[PDB]
Amino acid sequence: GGWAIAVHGGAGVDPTLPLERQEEAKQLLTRCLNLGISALNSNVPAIDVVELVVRELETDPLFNSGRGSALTEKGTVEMEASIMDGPKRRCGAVSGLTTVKNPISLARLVMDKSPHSYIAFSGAEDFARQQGVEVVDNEYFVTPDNVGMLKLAKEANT
Amino acid sequence: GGWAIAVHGGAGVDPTLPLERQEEAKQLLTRCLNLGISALNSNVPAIDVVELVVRELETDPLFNSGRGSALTEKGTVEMEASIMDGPKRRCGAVSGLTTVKNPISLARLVMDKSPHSYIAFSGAEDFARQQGVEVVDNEYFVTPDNVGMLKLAKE
Amino acid sequence: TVGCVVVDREGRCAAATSTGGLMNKMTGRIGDSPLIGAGTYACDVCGVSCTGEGEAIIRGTLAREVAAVMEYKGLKLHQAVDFVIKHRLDEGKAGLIAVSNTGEVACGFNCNGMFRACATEDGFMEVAIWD
Amino acid sequence: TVGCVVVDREGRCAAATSTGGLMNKMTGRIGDSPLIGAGTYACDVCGVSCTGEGEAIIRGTLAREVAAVMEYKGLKLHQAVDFVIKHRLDEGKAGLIAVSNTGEVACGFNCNGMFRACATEDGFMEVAIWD
Ligand SMILES: [K+]
Ligand SMILES: [K+]
Ligand SMILES: [K+]
Ligand code: NA
Ligand code: NA
Ligand code: NA
Ligand code: NA
Repeated sequence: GGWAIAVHGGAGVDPTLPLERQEEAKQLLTRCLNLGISALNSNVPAIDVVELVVRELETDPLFNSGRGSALTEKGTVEMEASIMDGPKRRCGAVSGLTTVKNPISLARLVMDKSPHSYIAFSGAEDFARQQGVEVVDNEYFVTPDNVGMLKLAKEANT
Repeated sequence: GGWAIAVHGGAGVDPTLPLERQEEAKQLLTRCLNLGISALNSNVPAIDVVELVVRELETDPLFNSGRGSALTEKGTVEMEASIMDGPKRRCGAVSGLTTVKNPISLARLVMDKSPHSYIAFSGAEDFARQQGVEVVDNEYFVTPDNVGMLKLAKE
Repeated sequence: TVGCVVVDREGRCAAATSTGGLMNKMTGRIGDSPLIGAGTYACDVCGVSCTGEGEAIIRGTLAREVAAVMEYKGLKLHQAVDFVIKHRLDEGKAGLIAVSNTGEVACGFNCNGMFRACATEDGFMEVAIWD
Repeated sequence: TVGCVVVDREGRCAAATSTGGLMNKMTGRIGDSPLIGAGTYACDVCGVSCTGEGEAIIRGTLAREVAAVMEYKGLKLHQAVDFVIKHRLDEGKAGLIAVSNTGEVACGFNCNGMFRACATEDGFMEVAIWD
């Protein structure tokens, strides 16, 4: 065979999904898929392609990752991610990120540049800064829509 | 086919490990095995036995877990554990523990009492306190021996 | 949760998954997304990214399971994904996307819907939410 | 790293692993011990606890692998432990203990030593460090 790629924006979709949001989601999926296809046609390695595509999915506020992440009960964002390169089964993962613009790229750096495969919370925030990645205030990741839903989730918890 | 039990205190042991330490390690392993054997003979559930045995391993400063844990580069301790019950594949795990005396028991509580399967660092410390388990200063877990080994580790 | 799996022209597979986790979660809660073998796995023959109830994906080592079933039961990608979704998930709800080193791509899920898009070099392309 | 695996008179298997991790580790670094399927796994058929190089155990989902090789290849406990240790570690150095629901116990490791002790109701009992 030749190249193949899939992208996802999560399971658990409610069947009453508004058409308008269904269209936004397909348009985003298409954009991300095509971004990966473009890299694959340009002979970019698989490990670089999954990183570049998940970065786009992180940046767009629609799905639950990066900016647009679900909120904690405190109303803030704690993000996590993992990446794996198949040929030598190389792994990188991060949890508890609060300022890192693109969690998946920090997981990549754990894979390539740490003796460990998983770094989390304060140590992962330290590592991001040693590595010089883009970091921002947590409020950056928080969107009005998610504040709205957090409210609901809380009260629903009766 | 009857009960069965194994315990371990870690792989990769220095071949120049002295006889006295060898005996100490075997003595600890035996004490922990015997604790588990007695529980199994008393028909205690597998999930309760693994927890009680690992608690004894955590408490003893010999092996690398609980008090006697290896040290971070700052010379402090950060502990982690997981537990799994086979019949329904129920899971609990904890990382980033710095004040919780028996990490395996917090993993048990994540399994039994949390909607999540894994809680870590500050949130795990909060959870420990919500559950009322024993907590202590981090220095509690630091032993002179490990301070010395960390110094060697840093060359 | 979002993710991407890719096999390139060299037959190398990779997988990536990223998430904000569950709404209203308490600090420190870790789901399946950053856990190798649960939310993400890739090896010689496949790359897999999972999404859904963390509880089910972790206890079912779901991403590793696709690879284990390919390796040990000899199932090809599409049937291995079928097997994992059908036999490995109990009351739990999850889905996954996967590619094989031979250039196939698959998605499977046992809930109402899953946002995904898939493509192969020969020209197949699909963008789907529902069955 | 310390651990315990048990099968009880009812044939239920369980597993537990606890650690301080790697000496001189930087803060926030997470190893294989708290990762289900890597450091620790139990199911209908076995309970497993692993120890050694975190890198190798995580990437090979080693604890689940013992169970997968029993379930999917049909191997008995001792064969399955042998298979995983000899043929699913290459670079890596690790060891594991395991029980089966049929009441067997096994330990395997490919490094110099491993602190362990094993017992069965029928009277088998062993404490060891080296091979
Ligand atoms: K997103
Ligand atoms: K590494
Ligand atoms: K100990
Ligand atoms: Na986003
Ligand atoms: Na690494
Ligand atoms: Na200890
Ligand atoms: Na739980």
